[PDB]
Amino acid sequence: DVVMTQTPLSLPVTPGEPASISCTSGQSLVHINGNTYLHWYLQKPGQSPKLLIYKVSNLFSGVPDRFSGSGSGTDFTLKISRVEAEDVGVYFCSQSTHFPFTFGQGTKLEIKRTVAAPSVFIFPPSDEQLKSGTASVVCLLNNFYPREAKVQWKVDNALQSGNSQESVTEQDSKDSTYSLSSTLTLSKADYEKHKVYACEVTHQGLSSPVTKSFNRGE
Amino acid sequence: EVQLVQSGAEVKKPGESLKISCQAFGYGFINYLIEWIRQMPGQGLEWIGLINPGSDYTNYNENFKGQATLSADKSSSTAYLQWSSLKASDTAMYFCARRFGYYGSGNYFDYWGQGTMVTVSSASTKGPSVFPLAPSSGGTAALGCLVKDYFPEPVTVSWNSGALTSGVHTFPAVLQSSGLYSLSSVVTVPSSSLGTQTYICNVNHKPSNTKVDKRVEPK
Ligand SMILES: CCCCC/C=C\C/C=C\CCCCCCCC(=O)OC[C@@H](O)COP(=O)(O)O
Repeated sequence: DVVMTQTPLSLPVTPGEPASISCTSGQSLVHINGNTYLHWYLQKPGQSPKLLIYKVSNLFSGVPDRFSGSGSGTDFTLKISRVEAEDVGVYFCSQSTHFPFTFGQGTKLEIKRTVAAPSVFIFPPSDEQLKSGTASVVCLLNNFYPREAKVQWKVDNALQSGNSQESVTEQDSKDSTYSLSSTLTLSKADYEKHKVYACEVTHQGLSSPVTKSFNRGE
Repeated sequence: EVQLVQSGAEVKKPGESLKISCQAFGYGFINYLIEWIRQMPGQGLEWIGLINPGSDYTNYNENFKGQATLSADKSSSTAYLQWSSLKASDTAMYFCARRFGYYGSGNYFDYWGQGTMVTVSSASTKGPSVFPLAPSSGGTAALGCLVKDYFPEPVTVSWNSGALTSGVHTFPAVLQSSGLYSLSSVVTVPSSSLGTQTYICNVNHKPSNTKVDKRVEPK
């Protein structure tokens, strides 16, 4: 199977600047018929991929000329001469020279903005949840940039692992920030026999790690 | 215009089998080259196979021969994907697509179906429980709802019956070890409004006919 390698995995771009995405194939994409069937797609979230460029350099109908493709044999490049907000999403290279058809793993293109620190908020479990037999503690990191964020849970100062789950929103279209929720999940039992529940956040916009705590039962 | 319409979202148990359809609206189905491609959430594209309905020709991803069967009914212009012995790791969005014609034809298309979501799991349909993430201590306050232990995806969440959208963040779900899903929906508001404005989250989980409004109040 022809392996397709894309770099970079992640590309923050500032509207106005040129961007460059690279695709390397483990074997030549030049067909026995002479043509090179390397194509570029852009996929926006919750949508299917859209064809941007076929056979290295040909613009698919409707695609603006600020997109250009180049390269040859095993080495391919997608360029955007001036990026726009609309260009945001995951770029995939695709080959159709050799069976089975293969795809690169994707390059995420996101908007680059100034460093913005999260607002951190912490929510103890509700009385309603505790009656059910479970305790979910939730830590929220709000409207921050860039995505790189470290969230650590401390229960009575013991570092937790394996009992929390994180998810992160898509980049907001108007302010270009991310948000994140971390959920600590415990049994009511395991919950009640501790006092301090703490969410410690590390991030580029914080001089030093910020903690948000509650002492169980307020 | 040509259009591809795929059948509805599937929920199956490990070891079971599925059969999803991809219907074509166009002239000359028999000269189509129909591809199937799947995508696990957050992940890359995996090429399954290609079929030419007008001939015997199928090409398969070797990794899926044995599970995947491509086929097509020329009388109804429908292509099919069969998958046997489903595994949990087969959970994905499944697309059919028409991208190429024969080599040398000059043809490039970009026809994709809307995708068929396949969830393979040992779990059973269950409505969520809805718990409040209550605000506390004239700046800005945060509040939310916890939407816990439901199956399968999706759920929808609005605030004040859709009248509130600014400052709302509804997080993608996470699959818990229980086989159930869990997400939060949060919103930031001025702390001065906490005594005046009522805040209610409207959680709708169609697969189980659950509809819940949870009031989120201070303290
Ligand atoms: C009904 C009689 C059948 C005719 C026999 C021909 C082919 C055998 C059947 C199926 C094999 C289909 C595999 C083709 C895969 C094509 C992949 C691909 O990149 O397309 C590119 C073409 O659209 C255009 O190429 P080009 O003109 O730009 O060079």
